[PDB]
Amino acid sequence: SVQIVYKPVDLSKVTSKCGSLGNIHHKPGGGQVEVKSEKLDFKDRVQSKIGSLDNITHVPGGGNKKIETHKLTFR
Amino acid sequence: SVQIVYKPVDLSKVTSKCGSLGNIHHKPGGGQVEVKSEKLDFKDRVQSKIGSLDNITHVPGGGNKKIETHKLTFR
Amino acid sequence: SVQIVYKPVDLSKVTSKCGSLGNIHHKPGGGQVEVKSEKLDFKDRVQSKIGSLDNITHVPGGGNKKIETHKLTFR
Amino acid sequence: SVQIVYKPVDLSKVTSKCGSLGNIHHKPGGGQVEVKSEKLDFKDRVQSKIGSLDNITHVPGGGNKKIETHKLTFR
Amino acid sequence: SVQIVYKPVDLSKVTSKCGSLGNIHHKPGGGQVEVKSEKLDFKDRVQSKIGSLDNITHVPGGGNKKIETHKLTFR
Amino acid sequence: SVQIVYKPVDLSKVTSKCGSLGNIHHKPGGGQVEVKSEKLDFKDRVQSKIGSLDNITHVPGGGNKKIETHKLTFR
Repeated sequence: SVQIVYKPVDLSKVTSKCGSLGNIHHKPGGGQVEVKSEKLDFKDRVQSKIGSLDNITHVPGGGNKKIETHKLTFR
Repeated sequence: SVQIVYKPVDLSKVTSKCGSLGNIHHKPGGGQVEVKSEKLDFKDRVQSKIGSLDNITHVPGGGNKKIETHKLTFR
Repeated sequence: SVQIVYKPVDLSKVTSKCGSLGNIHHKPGGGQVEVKSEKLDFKDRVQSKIGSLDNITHVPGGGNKKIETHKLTFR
Repeated sequence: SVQIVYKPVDLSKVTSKCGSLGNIHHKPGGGQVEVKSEKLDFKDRVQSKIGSLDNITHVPGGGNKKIETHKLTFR
Repeated sequence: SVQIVYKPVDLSKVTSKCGSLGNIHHKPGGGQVEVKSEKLDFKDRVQSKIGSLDNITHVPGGGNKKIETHKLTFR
Repeated sequence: SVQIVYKPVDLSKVTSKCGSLGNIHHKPGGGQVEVKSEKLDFKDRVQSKIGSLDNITHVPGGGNKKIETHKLTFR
């Protein structure tokens, strides 16, 4: 006679922690900002940010992938 | 006789934490901003952001994918 | 005789936390903003944002996907 | 006997394509213009054109002339 | 007997293509212009053009002249 | 007897292509221009052109001339 017991057990973690996590920003101070522009001429696309204390987080990553195959064949 | 017990157990975790999490911004102070523009000429698309204490979080990622296949074949 | 017990158990978790979560912004101060424009000329699309203390969260991601296939074949 | 068959055949084409024909001006951007004049002294005819985007077609020519003669003389 | 069969045939093409034909001006950007004039003195004809983008086609030529004499003299 | 068959056949093409034909001007950007004049004294005809991107096609020529004669004389 044949007895087969198939009991794989998984308690695993797959985890990603991406970007800005758990930071403290105590009294951050942006300076005075002045932009004075005269007689400029642009022939193509202009992309402009003018600011002070600009705080930015960008996260295209951090994606988790788990693939798990279980197979049993008898005869 | 043939006895087959198929009892795989999954208690696993797949997790993503993406962008800005648990951060503390105590009294952030954006500075004064001045933009003076004269006689400018633009011949294509202009994208402009003028600000002060501009806080931005962008997350195209963080997507989790889990695939799980279970198979049993007898004779 | 043949006895087949197919009792796979899933208690797993798939979770995404994307964007801005649990952050604290205590008394944020946007600075004064001044935009002065004279004789400007634009010949294509203009996209302009003028502000102060601009808080923005954008999440195109964070999507979870779970695929689970169970198969049993006898003779 | 005398037989004269005068059957000249004309299928000729005389064609002129003068000036601007079939041109494509996709999004032409004539820049900004400023003209400032002070204490100017003139004593004869003044001809002045001021603009930003001038498309001009002048065609004193392109004329077609077709002179033809068919003289048949008998004795 | 005398037999004359005068059957000259003309399928000729005379063509002129003069000036600007079939050109593609994709996004031509004439830059910004400024003209500042003070205390100038003139004593004969003044001819002036001020612009940024000009597209000028001038065609005094391109004319066509076909001259054709058919003559048959019998005795 | 006398038989005269006069069958000259003309399929000639006379073609002129003068000036600018089939050119592609992809994104030509004329630079910015400034003209400053003070106390100038003129005493004869003044001709002035000011611009940033001037496309000029001038065609006094390109004209076609086709002179032809078909003379048949019998006795």
